[PDB]
Amino acid sequence: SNAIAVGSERSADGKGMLLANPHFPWNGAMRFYQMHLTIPGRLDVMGASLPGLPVVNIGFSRHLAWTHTVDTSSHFTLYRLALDPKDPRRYLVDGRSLPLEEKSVAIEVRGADGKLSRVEHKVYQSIYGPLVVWPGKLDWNRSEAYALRDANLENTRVLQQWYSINQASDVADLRRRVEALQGIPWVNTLAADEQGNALYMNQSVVPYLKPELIPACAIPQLVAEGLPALQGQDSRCAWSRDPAAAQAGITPAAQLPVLLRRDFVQNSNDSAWLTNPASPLQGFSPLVSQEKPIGPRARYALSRLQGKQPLEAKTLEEMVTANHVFSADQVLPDLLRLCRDNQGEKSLARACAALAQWDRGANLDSGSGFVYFQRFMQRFAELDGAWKEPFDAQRPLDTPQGIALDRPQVATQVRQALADAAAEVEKSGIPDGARWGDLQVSTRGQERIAIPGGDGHFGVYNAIQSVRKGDHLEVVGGTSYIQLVTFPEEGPKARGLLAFSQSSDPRSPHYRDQTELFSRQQWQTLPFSDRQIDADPQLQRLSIRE
Amino acid sequence: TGLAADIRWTAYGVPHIRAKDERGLGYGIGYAYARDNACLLAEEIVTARGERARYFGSEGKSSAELDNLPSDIFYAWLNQPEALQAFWQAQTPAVRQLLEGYAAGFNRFLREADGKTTSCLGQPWLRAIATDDLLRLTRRLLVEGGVGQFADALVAAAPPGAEK
Ligand SMILES: CCCCCCCCCC(=O)CC(=O)O
Repeated sequence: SNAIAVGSERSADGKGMLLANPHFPWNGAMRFYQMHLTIPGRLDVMGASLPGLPVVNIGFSRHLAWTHTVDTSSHFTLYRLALDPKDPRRYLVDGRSLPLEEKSVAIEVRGADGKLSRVEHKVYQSIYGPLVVWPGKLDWNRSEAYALRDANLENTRVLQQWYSINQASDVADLRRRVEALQGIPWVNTLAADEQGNALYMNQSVVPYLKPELIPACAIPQLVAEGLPALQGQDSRCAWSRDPAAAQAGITPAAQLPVLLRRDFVQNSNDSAWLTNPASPLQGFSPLVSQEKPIGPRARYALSRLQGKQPLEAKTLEEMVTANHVFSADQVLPDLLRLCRDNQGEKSLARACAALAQWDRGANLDSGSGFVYFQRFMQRFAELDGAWKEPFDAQRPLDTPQGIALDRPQVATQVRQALADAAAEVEKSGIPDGARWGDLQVSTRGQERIAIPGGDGHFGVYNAIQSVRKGDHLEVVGGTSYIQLVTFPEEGPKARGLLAFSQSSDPRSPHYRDQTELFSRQQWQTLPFSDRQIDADPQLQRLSIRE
Repeated sequence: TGLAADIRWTAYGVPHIRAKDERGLGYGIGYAYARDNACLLAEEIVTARGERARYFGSEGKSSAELDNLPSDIFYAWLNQPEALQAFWQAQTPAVRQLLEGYAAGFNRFLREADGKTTSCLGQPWLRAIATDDLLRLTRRLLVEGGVGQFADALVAAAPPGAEK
């Protein structure tokens, strides 16, 4: 997901502006749906929501627009259990042997004969939560097991929280409402208001441990690998209680990252750290936010956002619709140098030609160079010390950069990687004349619609994830609900689309209508005022009661 | 009863729901959503109820790409009656009303559906929903940043035997 909030110091009109570009599945339980909700006099909000929720999840109102992105904070902890040496179904806390709880569930299964059979399954639970097994990493043997405590199991506040957000007036009010309730499960919140405030909040439900406890309570080897793992044999490693937290054992709102500015804030699923590089967010718990290298989507955004020039709505729109493969900026110049250095090699000819002719985009008309670049990058990712300039904490926006072609070892391995990538592309069906939009599609009935965009890991802001299905790459997730909001005098101006269309049902008039528009990158008005709604020549109305 | 909504749809089938209270508002939402996505909600509710294997057998998967039986075990564990009731008891009157209205509006559409925009008409899993079903969906989403990512791992957790 991407989000950019622009404030009065940087917007072309001196007001607030928000780009909402969540990246989510194109099917299933997290498929966004647009709606506008009004209880005249006290609620008036429009945006998109997840299936089954009677609230707007990402949206806007008279003076406010807000969106979300998945955060890097931990929303659970694993607990390594020290098992009772006499009994692997018992575990030690402060040297005392406790029994695991056994909770049985029964499931009905429809068989080959069409009849139902009952299957009973035992779920083992500790004081922390259920046990979990990852064969070969988190086993349950005679020495140890792992339990999982999910902080959001106790978050009964989630629906109240979005309904409260739906009622928020401005950025200050939004912040109060989110900090008060702490019902946001696992996302950041970014927002802008008419007055020109830009807000970032890493305000979610996060397990709390006091600073002093972390060194002895963490499992060093597992934390090093990014897993929130704690010592489950010591009662002192229970989540800490703070009276200020809305829920026992979660981090109080005062200790979670918030940035309130008048220039910009952004996030593309990295930590709070470089939300705005002019004001780095630092000194938080490792469970909350760490100073880790930013992904290419954020690096791209920051390359467009930093500086003095006013940001227009069009600027933010085009950051999505350009389909720029930003990872190519770090790698492709040197790759092309290697290409020119090896013109005699027939195993590289097709790859090097395609890469040279490539517009560095994931547009419908982008050449096969994108496909070659993808397969190369997948192998490049696996190489050791191949960056000319490795990541520099002092230069977190401009590193890593370039290929260490200096090194004979790197040059060899990079050439081999390109050779291997070229072989894979050519082993596939795709002729070199084929363009990206000939490959990446979304199926609608028996037909296909070409879809622009590419994987977020390649730095395409318009992130689209696809899988091979039949002869094409079938879109599974990515750019979904798009909302670009500004605040001119008359009322909020919202522009966007729902990429996969309103209805998942092939019979619906609204099964592929916006998908055709997404293919052509033609965003539309999201009508909010009664004037806008009434101006729509497709307007239909139904009143219902029972 | 006490359920009433006014719905306007603009281009692309975007609903604009107007009502005097949360019950009415939910009524309009559930109805409009069902018009577009009744089958999708029905399927995800079967998932969140832990009933995939019951309707579809053990060879299929959920839309989260989990095997039906492990998925069912996970959701039966997650959405036990005591968990749903505690969750409900903790809801504000406004949220309860939104959910009550949503269920009623979805069900209203189902009563009237003739297949115009509903491809799964006549399937046994397309059926009236309850507020508990909406709680099941909510809880499923709630844990997507936590224990939901360990659904297979939870199902796989069994104590060791006598092995060397
Ligand atoms: C009951 C749990 C509700 C959680 C809703 C999740 C918020 C919706 C916005 C996003 O998800 C943004 C994203 O896709 O990254």
